[PDB]
Amino acid sequence: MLSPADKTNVKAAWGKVGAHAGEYGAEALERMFLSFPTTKTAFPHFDLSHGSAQVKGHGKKVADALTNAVAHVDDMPNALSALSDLHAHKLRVDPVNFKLLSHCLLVTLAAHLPAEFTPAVHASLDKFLASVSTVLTSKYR
Amino acid sequence: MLSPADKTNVKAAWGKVGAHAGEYGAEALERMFLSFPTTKTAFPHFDLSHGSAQVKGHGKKVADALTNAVAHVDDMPNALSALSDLHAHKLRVDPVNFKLLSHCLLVTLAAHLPAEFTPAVHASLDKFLASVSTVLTSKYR
Amino acid sequence: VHLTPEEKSAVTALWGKVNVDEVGGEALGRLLVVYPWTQRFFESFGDLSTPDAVMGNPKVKAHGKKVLGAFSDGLAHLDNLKGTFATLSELHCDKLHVDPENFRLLGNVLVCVLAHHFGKEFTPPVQAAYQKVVAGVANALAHKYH
Amino acid sequence: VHLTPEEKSAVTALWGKVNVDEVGGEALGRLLVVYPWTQRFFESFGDLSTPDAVMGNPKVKAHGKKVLGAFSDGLAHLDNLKGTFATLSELHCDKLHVDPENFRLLGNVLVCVLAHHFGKEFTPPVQAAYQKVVAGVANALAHKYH
Ligand code: HEM
Ligand code: HEM
Ligand code: HEM
Ligand code: HEM
Repeated sequence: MLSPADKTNVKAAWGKVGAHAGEYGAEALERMFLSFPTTKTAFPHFDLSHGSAQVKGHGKKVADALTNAVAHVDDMPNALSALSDLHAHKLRVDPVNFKLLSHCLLVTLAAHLPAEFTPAVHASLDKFLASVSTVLTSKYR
Repeated sequence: MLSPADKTNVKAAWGKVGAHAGEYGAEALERMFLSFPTTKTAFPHFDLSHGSAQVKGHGKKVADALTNAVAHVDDMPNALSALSDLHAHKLRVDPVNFKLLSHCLLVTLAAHLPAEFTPAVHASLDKFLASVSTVLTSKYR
Repeated sequence: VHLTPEEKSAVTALWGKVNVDEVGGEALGRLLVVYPWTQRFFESFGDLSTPDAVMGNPKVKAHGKKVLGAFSDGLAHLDNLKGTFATLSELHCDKLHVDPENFRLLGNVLVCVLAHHFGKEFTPPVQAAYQKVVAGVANALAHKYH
Repeated sequence: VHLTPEEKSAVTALWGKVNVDEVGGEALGRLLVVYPWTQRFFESFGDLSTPDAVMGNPKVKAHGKKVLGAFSDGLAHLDNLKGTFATLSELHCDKLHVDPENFRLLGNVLVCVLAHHFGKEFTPPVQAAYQKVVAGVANALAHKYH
């Protein structure tokens, strides 16, 4: 459960991201594929090489979705309803993978936000990404 | 989310358990400790040998709680309030152990309920036990 | 995998009573039922929309026999699972694109199915030994992923 | 753990610039703040109820130097982590009763502290090399659990 402090913290950190949101999404994906190679099994159609437009493209879509979640942080389940249906019934990615991409997003943020990534903010962002994950996997069975 | 079918299946399976609830709880712990030895680090004050009084007593408490949860399936966060509090703020067992004990409870139920442990019912129990774990760890942070 | 000679014997003695054909279909079928997202790899098999459809599907039953027959061979070589499953590991990574978490889930479903089949004979120590086996097989099947 | 030669160079190069004391204390404090249940092992350290309290506790800072100093010594023995950490593994199991999952969570926290501190120099390949190292250290600390 996010507390108001958590929400505050996420809105601030994500705001400093701004227009780079898509760029970070892409770097997180690339970090995930190199660090946790089993995650490539979920993108067998993608060119996964460094600089891949497919990767950059998909990174932008992930980032835009997170941007929407932060805006609708009090009502994420209806806000992400199309995504959660799509993940549960079409994509069917294994749920452990969500934890991996989340760790990688956190690493990406930390590498870009020296000043804003304090322990408190790190804790809120971890809870935030865990809630998103939980929403995205809520309709799997 | 538990469907009405899930709730019916769980209620039927647990009813069959009936008066053996405590015996099954102790068995599940013993299965857990021998299959997943890291779980013993949560019980350093216990005598863990086969048939110990502490394991038998703890298995009955565990089982009683699950029985209460079944009876309050539509109202579990409230029914398990004291237990969520206790685990989150005093015991603090890592969340990963709840799936280990959940597996062991399912194995135990399988070993005791030949006619009832159909695929549909297996699915319902697994969902139910994941829901209970979710509630028990819901106040960890 | 490190099992004791008393664990190895307990494993082999039970397995001799297993009809791998029956058990294989049941294990694969339950996997698809309990954990619906695994159905993604089996679209070519036809209808898997309900439990009855899955458990009745002849391709699921046939596939389960292959998987468990391959598991059964692996029990003869507990000391070198890596070697026995090397080709299969590469196949599951490079051709089938199967997330190795699925091997773990299948392992756990198999244990439930054995417990169901054998009842009180599937004692805590016997279960402990099969948990080591199934983890060993999953790690061996994941070893060539890259 | 097997690291390729460029991985070993990357790992050693970044580490030569790390101040263990400081990094140690941050990694352990962030652990205690992000995953508060890990606070159970350190009741004797004092009040750990707010981030500020945790990050400025001298007993957290000290233990964090101890932990990362041992980790440091392991970097020098990447080809035999199991041996190097066997006595510590036994201690953590038999005396401290620490669940090995905690070693995994500390490793990931450490990765985020390295990224925070080194910025763009903590590249995706460098991260990947450190992820192998932290998993290998966690597996070594967990190996003697029984
Ligand atoms: C932070 C959590 C995640 C969010 C917010 C997210 C969001 C999205 C979005 C917005 C799309 C595009 C849907 C569309 O284009 O209409 C998508 C698709 C997809 N996602 Fe997720 N995703 C997440 C995690 C994951 C993870 C963990 C995986 C597995 C590793 C995954 C695998 C996929 C795949 C394979 C697609 C389809 C890509 C394509 O073919 O273009 N996603 N996701
Ligand atoms: C099925 C989910 C679980 C339920 C329903 C459950 C329920 C309970 C109950 C009823 C108690 C006794 C509380 C009292 O003193 O009144 C308890 C205590 C405890 N639980 Fe949980 N528990 C669950 C899972 C776990 C897990 C996975 C662990 C860690 C492996 C764990 C560790 C403990 C410990 C160490 C105690 C204290 C025992 C003592 O000191 O006497 N529990 N639990
Ligand atoms: C004990 C673990 C497993 C073993 C030993 C195993 C073994 C096998 C074998 C022997 C084949 C046939 C290879 C060939 O000659 O083409 C196969 C194919 C296959 N396996 Fe695995 N398997 C395991 C688990 C899994 C699971 C968990 C999944 C997915 C959830 C999976 C998905 C597949 C698929 C999709 C095929 C191809 C089927 C086709 O021809 O359409 N396997 N496996
Ligand atoms: C990188 C992994 C870790 C390493 C290398 C490590 C290393 C050490 C060392 C060298 C000691 C001193 C042992 C002695 O007195 O002889 C120690 C003690 C201890 N560690 Fe670990 N540690 C690790 C992770 C953890 C974490 C994750 C936890 C729990 C969150 C933990 C809990 C403790 C505790 C409670 C002590 C005893 C403290 C005391 O007596 O003041 N350790 N560790």
